[PDB]
Amino acid sequence: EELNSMQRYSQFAVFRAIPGALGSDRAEIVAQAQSFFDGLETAGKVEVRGIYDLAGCRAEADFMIWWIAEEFEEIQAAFARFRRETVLGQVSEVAWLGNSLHRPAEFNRSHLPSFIMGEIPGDWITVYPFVRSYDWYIMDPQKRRKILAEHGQAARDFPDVRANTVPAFALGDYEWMLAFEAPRLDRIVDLMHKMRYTEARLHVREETPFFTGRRVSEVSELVNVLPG
Amino acid sequence: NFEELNSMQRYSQFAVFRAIPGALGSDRAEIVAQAQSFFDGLETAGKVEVRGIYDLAGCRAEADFMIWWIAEEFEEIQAAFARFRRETVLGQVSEVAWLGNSLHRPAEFNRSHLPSFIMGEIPGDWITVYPFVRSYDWYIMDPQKRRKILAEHGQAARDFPDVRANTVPAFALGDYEWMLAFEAPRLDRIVDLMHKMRYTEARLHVREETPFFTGRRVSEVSELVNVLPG
Amino acid sequence: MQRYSQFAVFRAIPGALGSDRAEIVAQAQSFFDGLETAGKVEVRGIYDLAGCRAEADFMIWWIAEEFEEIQAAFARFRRETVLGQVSEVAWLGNSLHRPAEFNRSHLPSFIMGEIPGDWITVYPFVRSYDWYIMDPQKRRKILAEHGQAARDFPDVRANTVPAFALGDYEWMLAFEAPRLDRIVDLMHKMRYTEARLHVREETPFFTGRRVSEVSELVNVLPG
Amino acid sequence: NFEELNSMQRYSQFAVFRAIPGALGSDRAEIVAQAQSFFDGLETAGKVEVRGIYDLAGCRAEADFMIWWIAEEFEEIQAAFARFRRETVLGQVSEVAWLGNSLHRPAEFNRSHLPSFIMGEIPGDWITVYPFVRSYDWYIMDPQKRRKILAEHGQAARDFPDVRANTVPAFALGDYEWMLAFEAPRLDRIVDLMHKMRYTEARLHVREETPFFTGRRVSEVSELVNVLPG
Amino acid sequence: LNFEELNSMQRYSQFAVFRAIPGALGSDRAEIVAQAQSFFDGLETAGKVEVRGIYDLAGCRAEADFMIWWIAEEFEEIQAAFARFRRETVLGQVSEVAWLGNSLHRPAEFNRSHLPSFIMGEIPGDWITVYPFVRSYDWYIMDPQKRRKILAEHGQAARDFPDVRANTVPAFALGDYEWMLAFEAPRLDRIVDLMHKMRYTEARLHVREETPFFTGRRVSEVSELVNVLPG
Repeated sequence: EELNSMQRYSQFAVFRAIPGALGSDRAEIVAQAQSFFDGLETAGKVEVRGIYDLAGCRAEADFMIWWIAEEFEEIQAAFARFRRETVLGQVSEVAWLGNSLHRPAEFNRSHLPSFIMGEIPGDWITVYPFVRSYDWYIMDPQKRRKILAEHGQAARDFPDVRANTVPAFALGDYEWMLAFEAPRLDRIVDLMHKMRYTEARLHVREETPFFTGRRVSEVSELVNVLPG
Repeated sequence: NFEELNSMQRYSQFAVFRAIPGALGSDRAEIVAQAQSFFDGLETAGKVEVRGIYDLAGCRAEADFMIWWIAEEFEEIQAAFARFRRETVLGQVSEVAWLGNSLHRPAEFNRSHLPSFIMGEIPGDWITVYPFVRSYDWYIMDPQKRRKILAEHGQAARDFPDVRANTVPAFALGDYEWMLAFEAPRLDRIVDLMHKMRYTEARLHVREETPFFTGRRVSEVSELVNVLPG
Repeated sequence: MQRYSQFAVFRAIPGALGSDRAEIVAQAQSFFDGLETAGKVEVRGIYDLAGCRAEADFMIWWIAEEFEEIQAAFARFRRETVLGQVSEVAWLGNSLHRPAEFNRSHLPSFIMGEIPGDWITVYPFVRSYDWYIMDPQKRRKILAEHGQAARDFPDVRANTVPAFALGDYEWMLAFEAPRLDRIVDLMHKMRYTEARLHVREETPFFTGRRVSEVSELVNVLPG
Repeated sequence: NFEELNSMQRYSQFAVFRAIPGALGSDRAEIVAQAQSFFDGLETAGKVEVRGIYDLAGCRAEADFMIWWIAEEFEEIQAAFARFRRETVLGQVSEVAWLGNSLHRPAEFNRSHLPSFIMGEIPGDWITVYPFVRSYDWYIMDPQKRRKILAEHGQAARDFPDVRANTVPAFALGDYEWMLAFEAPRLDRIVDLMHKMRYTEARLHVREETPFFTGRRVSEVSELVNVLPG
Repeated sequence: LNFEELNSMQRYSQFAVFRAIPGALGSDRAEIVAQAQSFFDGLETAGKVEVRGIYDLAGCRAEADFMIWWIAEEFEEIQAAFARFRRETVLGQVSEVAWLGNSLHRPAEFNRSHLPSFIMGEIPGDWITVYPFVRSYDWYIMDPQKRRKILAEHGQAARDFPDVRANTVPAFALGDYEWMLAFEAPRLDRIVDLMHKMRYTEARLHVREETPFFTGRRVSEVSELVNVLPG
């Protein structure tokens, strides 16, 4: 309805820790970061959907910020302020940025990202980019439509895993930004496994890197775990 | 004045830089003054024209800003590029992430298709830049068939006259066949154009189209330098 | 039985460890002894990867019922032990044990609680795009003939575990054996299978020798 | 028919270096003088022939200059390359980016096709260098069909006699099958030649052709050293 | 079947490629040389790791400078020697590991007279090129009669190069590759010409990966190599 119509950019900002930069005394670093995110939230323009602990997912990445705003300029500004004006940003390196812009789906305008639906973020997440085969969009539309319907049917064993599938064209190297949120990580793993049993898998060119981690309740929890 | 614009010799370079963490610091006043005077010197020398400086913040890891400049001779871009790196602290505290070089040529079939910069159009507020490589079979394809595919490609862009194209040969100036830049008043227009252009036969004749660089044109070297991470 | 398994591969930073390693070893052994105490994360092995590949030197194989327990242990190792502070993370191979598609007898060696092999080869795996939608009894048949191809190698123990969404891959594989040459020969014979026609990725490989305690590993490192 | 030039043994190396920012500094006159003495020492020993030194500034990220030198025995190039890195300050403040090695051989079909440097032609003011790898099926193709494709490929270059070709085997001297270098008075003629050569059937039998290195042949070391970042 | 003992022998083979660290060696290298020579003397004396060659790779490729080719009955013996070189000699401490190619000798699938130069005890070549190799996915499951034919044509294609000595050694599970390849010859131009001629074989339709290449010159003594490196 109005949710298909609305303008929202989404960014997954993945950061890596620099060994030795952070130190051991961190209470004031914690206090300053929560203040930063507190200030963002009151300002009403950038919505932080989650801060995630990616420890142990992959080499060269440690945490991720998922934030959302009507204007990309607002994400640019928050991204820069975080890096420039928080100790946490000063001591971390940008590892990967996953940018996207919400649009109505092609065939099923009732398919909406969970964050657009305003659903509570899930405790666990996996994020990755996606690139379709070269022939996918110029394919006969009703064949693409059937494949996507079969794709959809294969997912409804996972109503507890909420999908965010968002266009990413010209916001980086990719066609789509994908994010799956669930109460338990094993359901995200099983969903990806089951979704291999679909004809849509014949129309895939890229889907890495993956970022998977745990949504923290409090930035305290992330800071205290990073390498010093 | 189409035939004269088509025969013009103009090289175009997108110079993408990344800021070295820790190199800029808190005292950037002289860096900006020194960088502004470099770009002022470029204007008065009157041979390398800067179409824009762009803030790429938030686009990708490992790129922060980009210079788009144009010259009749590539050796003049070489001199300007080398001078920026060697004789300004901004160039000294930055590293080169990627260079996209190109030389304007007439289009193969439609000689009214010319780059926005060649037409002297005002540059757009937002830009996306990326290289391009066609399929191996694209150029030996029957020319009537390639002509028809390119005409359908163009028609697919009918709803986006506010997105101005710069499609420019890049052979032998790097690893690529074409340099592409799309300029628009708002970023969402570029995203929506790219998505719509997937719905074309031309898409079956592509090999490479990354890395992408997307950002915002700044009015002043001042505005860019003060965004950068220290 | 639910288990997450992680292969955490580290690279030694030459210059970072010195040859005052005695304190570093004792501190690292204390970390590991404490993990054993807590009873959540089981270390199957520490492995000397010296000479396998550039940019890797050692690997930890540990296992837990919940992934956040591994995140905590991995993070504590890098945060609270000098060995972790002076080492770089090279690569992480994560996986979650799931019952096999057709033959429910095929269980990973670590799930059976078998003794770990002296030698190990670990690598990630990605099947062809068409593998899972292939006709099912066709895939069953290929997988059975593939299993039959390892009959001469009962001393090599398999660990084939799903890795979907825990990184960039579909499966994590780990083969354990008393002699490295048995792993080499098993891999070679496994090439003679129809399954090889349905592969997209299988690197990087990490091959190495299981050590007795941390000291035996730390004393090898370039440091 | 060109027996002697086809028979001779010459190794050819393109050595591409990157400037290490911060290493070279502001004091360059003696670095220049020492580098010219190294190069004059090479001329006088008569084993290694320096065909050109090239300013690559602005071509690609992470490359800055290139030495093209030639010698009858590869160990002579190895020694000069090592001596440059070891015993000149310029070599000590530069980083090796890429090396393209080749060995001259007669052409498969047209024994009149010989590299520009083998024919003793004067080197061109502008150059593009890149490696090449053919399709897996190329060499086993029926020879008369490969010969026809290569004849048509040569015909496609006929309007560019000013762009001189160097197509040289590279098998086992690195990761590639051929080392290609095109030299010309004008960079724009190299771009146009590369564009035109896409219009051949040989393009259907290609696996790799990057990285590209493109730049301007200098007259003297001074012109290069003075543009590098300090 | 005149080679059954050599076919059954167990020998691992590693190509260890190093990169010099600019500014680390300095210009007085006499002590580093003597220390390195001592390290290699110790290996010869201990009798477990055979050094077949040390090679000057200057000018072959960016990011590599020299290579050690050594061989042992047990991989742990190479592991120890590799670690000790890095840990206990300044030359190993001032160099970076660029690349490692590991392999384990096995009888050939069809022609059991085809054995590596190093297994046959042949004098190592003055010039070498080393690279890893990965066949097409369909290579091993293909009908054996077909693979036999292709491999027989492949060996025949090398007929004019008896002076180029092959080492085609399984590398499965010792790294990212299927084979480790090394060709040794008295003249580098002979390796270039062999490699070019070997493109004219059906086997090339069954290739997936064959880089990086390391090509260089065998040095008589450690002194010769160290003196070449950047200070």
